[PDB]
Amino acid sequence: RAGRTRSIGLVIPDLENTSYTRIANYLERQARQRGYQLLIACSEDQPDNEMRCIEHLLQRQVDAIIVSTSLPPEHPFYQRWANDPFPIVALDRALDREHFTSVVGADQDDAEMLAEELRKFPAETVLYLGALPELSVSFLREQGFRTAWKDDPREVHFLYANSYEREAAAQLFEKWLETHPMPQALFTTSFALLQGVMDVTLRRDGKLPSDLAIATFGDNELLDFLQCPVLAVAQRHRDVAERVLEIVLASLDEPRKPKPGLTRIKRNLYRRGVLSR
Amino acid sequence: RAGRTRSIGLVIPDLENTSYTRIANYLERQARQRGYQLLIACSEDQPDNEMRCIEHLLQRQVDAIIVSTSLPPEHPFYQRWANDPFPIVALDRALDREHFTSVVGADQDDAEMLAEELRKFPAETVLYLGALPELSVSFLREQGFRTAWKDDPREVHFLYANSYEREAAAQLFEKWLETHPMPQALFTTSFALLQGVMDVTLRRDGKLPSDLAIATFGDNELLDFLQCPVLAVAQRHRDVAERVLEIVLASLDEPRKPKPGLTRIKRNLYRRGVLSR
Ligand SMILES: [Mg+2]
Ligand SMILES: [Mg+2]
Repeated sequence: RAGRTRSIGLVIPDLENTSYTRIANYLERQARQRGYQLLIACSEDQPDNEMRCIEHLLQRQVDAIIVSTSLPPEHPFYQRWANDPFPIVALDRALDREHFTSVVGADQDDAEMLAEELRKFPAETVLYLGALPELSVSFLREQGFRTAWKDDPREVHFLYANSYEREAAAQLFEKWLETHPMPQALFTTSFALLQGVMDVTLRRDGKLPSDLAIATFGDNELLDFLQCPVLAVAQRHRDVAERVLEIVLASLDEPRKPKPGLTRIKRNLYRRGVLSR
Repeated sequence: RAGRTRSIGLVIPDLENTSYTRIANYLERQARQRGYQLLIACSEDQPDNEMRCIEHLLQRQVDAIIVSTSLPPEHPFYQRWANDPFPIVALDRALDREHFTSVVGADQDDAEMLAEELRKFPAETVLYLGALPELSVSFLREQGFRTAWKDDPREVHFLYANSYEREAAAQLFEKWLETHPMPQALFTTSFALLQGVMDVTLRRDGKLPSDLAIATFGDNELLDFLQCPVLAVAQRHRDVAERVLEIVLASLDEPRKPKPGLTRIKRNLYRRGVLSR
């Protein structure tokens, strides 16, 4: 009755993806310290499931909802709250810049940062293995890569898989090797795509060779088991969770609400492989 | 007022550990399908934090609490609900067998299963790298290993780290190699302990050699990047989540409550390395 539950909804695809769980982990920790209960609802990245998760959280009267939406930004479902005190804050994937605050990545800047450091290696063959070129995220990462290499004299091969997947990249990378030599510099826009070339580089060269510079999005601590140079960008998961919660709490308790639009948070570049020494 | 919130508390250390998040992921999915909201509270494995997480969930009137407790089983905190309709179901780590149902592992059976399959390799040097021998879990896994090797003629070296850690095993394994040769069969009770020997086997042999049979608890999909035989046991995370929720819902809605005590769920043995082919 015009009160609050001191609870926050969080709609994400699942509690499996390495990146979403890390942010949820810090989000839960920082919210409980502030006296808020997180109400996690997993959509499995399906639109119909997400919209039901939103309505169930509303039924439980959460004070706000943090959502990583599977819909287009101005899909009309979220426009229901376009001019509404109820705070809906987008995470990772953006809502309408006009009416919602979204904490998102800086994929173009991240890729230029990651590509530039890969350009430091003077390798002759360079491969850019990506996926789903028609997606805005794929384009931004490609635009960032090309910006770092606009004046580099080397030809860069661009190879796009049809899904951000392990086995998909594996068979794409093998047919590509029937026609070209193995690259001396590799650039993957997803760490799953890098797994795919491994199952080829294992099934072909037996080992994984050195004298090969890898740059990738995502990150594993098992990237340190690589004797070749490996560069990698990963989200500042706890900075992102902090910023999201700042926006939620500011929308709830403070007179001048946060302004709508995108707030981007850069990734950190980590030096794996022989680089770590 | 004698009703229900249709919500379940889940107190775990964090949403970071690979194993707890997987179970929470399936627990959330199966509970939302049944109309229950999960209220996750992370204790960071600290007793004072866990007891506060329990009281905050009680303040929010959850119908039941699933807890992976950091306390001893008959620590008197949970005895407050020893003869109480309110359901408290233990996960991973057990509560008092007399008053609570606990869904726990089968570490002794799992280790005998994992050790037996390692005994199939006829290697000469066998190393058992564990941690914290005074813990009941450590003892059970050692007892299971020794049961599979009671009549095997090979000497098994037993090497205990002082913490289930990556760098801790690394320096322990190096000093141990100043005195012994590198094993041809390896047995780790934690996948973090196996990382530790890697940072030695990388810093010493440069590569990671083959002709070496590894058996480990835990599991990674990046265990498939190993050209040596690697056996590994991991929890059936979704079976465990199913059983836990069955017990919670049976305690809440059905006349004859579930009986207290331990229900153990075996791990699955997965064949990684060259075995996967
Ligand atoms: Mg940086
Ligand atoms: Mg099995």
